[PDB]
Amino acid sequence: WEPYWPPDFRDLLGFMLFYKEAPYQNVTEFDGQDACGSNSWTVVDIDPPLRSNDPKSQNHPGWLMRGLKPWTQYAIFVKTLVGAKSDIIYVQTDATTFEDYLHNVVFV
Amino acid sequence: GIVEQCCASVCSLYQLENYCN
Amino acid sequence: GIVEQCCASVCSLYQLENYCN
Amino acid sequence: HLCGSHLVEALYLVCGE
Amino acid sequence: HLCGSHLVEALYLVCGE
Amino acid sequence: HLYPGEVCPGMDIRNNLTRLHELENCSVIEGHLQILLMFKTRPEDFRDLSFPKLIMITDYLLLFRVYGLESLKDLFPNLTVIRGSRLFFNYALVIFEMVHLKELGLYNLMNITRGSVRIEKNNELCYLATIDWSRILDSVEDNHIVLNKDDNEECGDICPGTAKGKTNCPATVINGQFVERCWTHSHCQKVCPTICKSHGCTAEGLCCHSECLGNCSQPDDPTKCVACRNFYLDGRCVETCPPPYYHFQDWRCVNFSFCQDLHHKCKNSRRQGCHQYVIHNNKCIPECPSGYTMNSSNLLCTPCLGPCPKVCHLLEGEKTIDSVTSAQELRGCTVINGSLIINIRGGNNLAAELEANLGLIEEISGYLKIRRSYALVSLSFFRKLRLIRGETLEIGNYSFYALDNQNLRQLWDWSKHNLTITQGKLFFHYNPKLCLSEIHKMEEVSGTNGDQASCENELLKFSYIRTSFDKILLR
Amino acid sequence: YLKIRRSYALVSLSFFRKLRLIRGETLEIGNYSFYALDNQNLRQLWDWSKHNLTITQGKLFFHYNPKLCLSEIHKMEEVSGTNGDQASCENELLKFSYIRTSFDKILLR
Amino acid sequence: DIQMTQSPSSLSASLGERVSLTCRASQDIGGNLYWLQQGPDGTIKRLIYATSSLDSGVPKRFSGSRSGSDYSLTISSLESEDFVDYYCLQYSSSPWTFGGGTKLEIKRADAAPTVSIFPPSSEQLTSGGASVVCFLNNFYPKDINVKWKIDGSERQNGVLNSWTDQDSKDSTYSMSSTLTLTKDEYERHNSYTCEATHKTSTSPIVKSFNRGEC
Amino acid sequence: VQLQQSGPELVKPGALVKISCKASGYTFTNYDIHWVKQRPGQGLEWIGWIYPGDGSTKYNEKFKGKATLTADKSSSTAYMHLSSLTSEKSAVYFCAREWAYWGQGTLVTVSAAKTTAPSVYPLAPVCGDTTGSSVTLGCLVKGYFPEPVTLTWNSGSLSSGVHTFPAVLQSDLYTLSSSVTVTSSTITCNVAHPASSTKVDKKIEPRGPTI
Ligand SMILES: *[C@@H]1O[C@H](CO[C@@H]2O[C@@H](C)[C@@H](O)[C@@H](O)[C@@H]2O)[C@@H](O)[C@H](O)[C@H]1NC(C)=O
Repeated sequence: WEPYWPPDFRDLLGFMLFYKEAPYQNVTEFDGQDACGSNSWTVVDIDPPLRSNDPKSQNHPGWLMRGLKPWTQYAIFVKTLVGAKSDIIYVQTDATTFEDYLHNVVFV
Repeated sequence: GIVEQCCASVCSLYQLENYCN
Repeated sequence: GIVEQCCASVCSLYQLENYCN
Repeated sequence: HLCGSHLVEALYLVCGE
Repeated sequence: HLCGSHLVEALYLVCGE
Repeated sequence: HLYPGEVCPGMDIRNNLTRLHELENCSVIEGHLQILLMFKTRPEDFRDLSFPKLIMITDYLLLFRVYGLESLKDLFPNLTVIRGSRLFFNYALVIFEMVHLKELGLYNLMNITRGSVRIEKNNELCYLATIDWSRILDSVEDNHIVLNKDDNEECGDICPGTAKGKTNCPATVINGQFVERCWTHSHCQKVCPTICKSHGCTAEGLCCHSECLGNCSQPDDPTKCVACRNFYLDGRCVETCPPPYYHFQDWRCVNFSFCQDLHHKCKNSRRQGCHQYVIHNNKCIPECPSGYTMNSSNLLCTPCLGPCPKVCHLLEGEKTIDSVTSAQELRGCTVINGSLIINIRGGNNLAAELEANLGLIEEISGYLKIRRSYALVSLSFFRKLRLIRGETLEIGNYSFYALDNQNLRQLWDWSKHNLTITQGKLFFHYNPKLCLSEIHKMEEVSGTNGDQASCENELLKFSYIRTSFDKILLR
Repeated sequence: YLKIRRSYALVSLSFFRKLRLIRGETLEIGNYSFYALDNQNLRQLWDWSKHNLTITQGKLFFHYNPKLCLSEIHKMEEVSGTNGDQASCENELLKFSYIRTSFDKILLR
Repeated sequence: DIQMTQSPSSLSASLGERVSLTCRASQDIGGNLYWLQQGPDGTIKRLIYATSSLDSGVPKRFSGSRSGSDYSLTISSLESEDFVDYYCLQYSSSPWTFGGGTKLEIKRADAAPTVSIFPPSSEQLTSGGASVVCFLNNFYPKDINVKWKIDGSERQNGVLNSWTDQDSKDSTYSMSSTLTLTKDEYERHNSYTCEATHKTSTSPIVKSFNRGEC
Repeated sequence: VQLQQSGPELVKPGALVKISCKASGYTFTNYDIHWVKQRPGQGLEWIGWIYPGDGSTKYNEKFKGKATLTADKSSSTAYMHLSSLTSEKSAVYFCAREWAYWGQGTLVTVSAAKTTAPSVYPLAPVCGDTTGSSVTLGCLVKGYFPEPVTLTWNSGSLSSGVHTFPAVLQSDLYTLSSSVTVTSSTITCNVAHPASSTKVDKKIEPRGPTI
């Protein structure tokens, strides 16, 4: 996702990625009070990137989500440590190839 | 599953046989 | 273990390779 | 090792129905 | 499939050190 | 007689062509048709093979790895509708790894009512670009037609034959290009005027009746349809099934007796081979919808008085309860289909826990066996148990069997509880605290015992009673 | 090294009751042996009236500790050899003008 | 698979003009579209990510926008280096798919082809082969059709065609058509014709020779 | 950041070819390498990807048995092997680091040819008629393998009025041609074939009398 740069671009420190297993639409940030303890969101602290000069400095912060169920929709969004937050995107993990549903059906 | 037994896995030349219709 | 990977099991012709000393 | 279309083929080598 | 003494042999087919 | 021959069930044909001849008299397949894995077949095997009676498939058609088959034009020349009531992974038509297939040739296929088309990895397959699928399916967006000969620069698709390029096949647009539409070198794709919608038309362009689907022998006549848009009855296409008929499998009208025959006692096979059909909102369906249960004498779904009865079908027709955890697996059950074995040796607050999980069981179709249940003093936790059918019995023809229960003092309180045992015998051995009077009472009610118990006998009487607000003194 | 980061729940590091030495034989990138970042409720490190902590090698890092006074950090520097911006650090003294005991009650002004 | 429909597949414009290319998604792709630029040397470069975000270094005359299922790339004021190829790509769903591409070409005045036919050289005939070459040069627009005729009969076998890229100097296009035969076959016939059909004329430009003396 | 690809890649049909993509200027292991195919005069097709960290891949069903993806984290170089090559003709393959940065491209040509020096032919007459109003001359160079040739008119100068057409493969050998248009009151064509250390220079004179 886009790199964030405040007015004085100096000392950029942190991103925060949120993801939960979601059905359709009905997902919000301020959902079922994360408060202190039992949480409603799976959270990742993402270290600020390294710029690497001025011409082509988009060394786009990212993250590899592992430990996800297959054929599952995930509500996901990023936030900049207390600037900008991304919108809630739903991402569905991969499921079976049609070919591979067939096999398992067609061969005991 | 057969996919899970021999593709996302490795199945024994006999496991493979068994249910041959 | 290698015993557990290919004897009390079945190991992929590559799994087999990997740690060849 | 075993996969895709080859599974079908591998099984026929074995079946021989 | 793979076993006993054959494992040693199978590995040498592959190794070829 | 719009479908003159038989209605056949779904089929799964593999390895050999032998079983394929089971389709020889079908007008309609009520289910799916899968033909697959025929590695030894060659063109000669298909030269003299035809099923011209087949008009319709209610579910889906799937063809996978069938060798030697070069076209479907002779196999299914008259297949007109695939309804797609049930699908194969959202597909109503699947053609996959048909090595040797040169064309589809389903020149009578007019409508795919639900689902999409998947035609993939057919190395010799042509005459795909010539088919206008928008005439057959409402949405072609989910079609997956790839990795066929058609993808390369090798298909010499040719529709014109009679005169060649002078008044032959109808032509429709792709994006901007007009393309003549055909299934084979000798068969055009049928295209009707837009006013006809999905009803079909005669060769002269006259609309079939609004109750027809795809094609008819005569215009505007619901007794001359090749297939029905809604329901079929006595050689006629109808919008809804009239009395006294019921809607079945979303395409035909059947009578009560038909639904009744399906329902009746598919003895064992609960797990995919029975359902027991019911009547609900003028439909003959596999099972009652949620909130309904089946009134038994007339197959009619009626709304539940409170929560619906819950039938629990046991694996292998039996279950051993030896813990609170295993008992919990039956929580909510009102009917047991099978037999129960009680083997409870220890634990805590068992009478309440067992009553919570097993207290709703009203009927057991097989037998009930209590054995080595050291912890039990009573069977009263089976609060609602009123019937044991004995349809299955313990070896020796026993429907109720109690063996080696060292603390069992009560079965049920026979002053309040009624229990009926339709078939089978009773067995009682090594129940040291259980009086024979309780067993004899059970025999009456239902239609090495007590040796360590003295059963009530004498009466002690209170000679003195004194109350205090906090105390009671007795003699 | 010891790193405290995004530990929203912590008000103090005093739970490390017996910690007396950080050697800094390994350091966080930037040569830090003690690093505190974005701890929104941290008000105390250790009670420097009682606790002794030695840091053999490496530097200190403190950023985004809004409730942690710079005096606590400066005390740590002494003892060991975006901070406090949301805290006012002790300042004025309120004095009790009245105190009254009962066996079960206390009244104060 | 999501199909990305790119239009127009080709576009003529002049320096300083504002132009827009569009990709229509067959399914909703949200904001997950890239715009790619390919140089004549083949080098691919990404210009826009996430529908509207410009990559570092990309001139500000480039912009991306969305309206319904139409994703557009706009070049506000064309420069000479912009007359190349552009491709959209969706990354919203598992099979990543590309638009069919847009070639941006420089606008020019229409021009008829300068057609020239050439008999095989006697030096080639000595070798046993006979190639008849036809040049159709410096025409505009790029669409053109050539037909070969031997003794008045259309000949399609043994014809190979090649087209140059838009000329850097005059912004025209050229084509060469080569009819290859054996020496024996070439010497079985008399008249050889090259016919160019182009927008600029209702009638084809006809060039022929007779296998006489030289 | 640089994805630096391999090839020219000339291969025989039924063979297999392995194309590389050496990455630099970033941590190889943190990103995906995607491979894309371009059949000339046409669009781009996505082949599939690899995650160099895990060695995990995903392919396009179309390319499943054809392409095989491999990475060598010790050298930070990624590979793609194509298999059982037949009448694919030519295609250019690109690897890209998650689309922001692409490699330069690698051309894979499938042919059964051997290295062959070309036949250079002068093309001047119309025959019979010697009319003016510019005269166009031409050079035909045929039956060579592999590409490229350098066609020059008058050893460098005479850059105006020439068009060199791109080569067409026909029967496993190439042919190329060039026109030069000059004023009627006004030449040599110089051809070089690096792949055979060859120079053949034809002075295109006219077919006719005693000149
Ligand atoms: C086609 O019909 C032939 C005659 O028998 C009929 O089919 C059997 C299965 C019963 O339905 C019987 O009442 C009929 O008279 C058979 O030789 C042939 O097997 C039938 N094929 C099918 C479709 O079953």
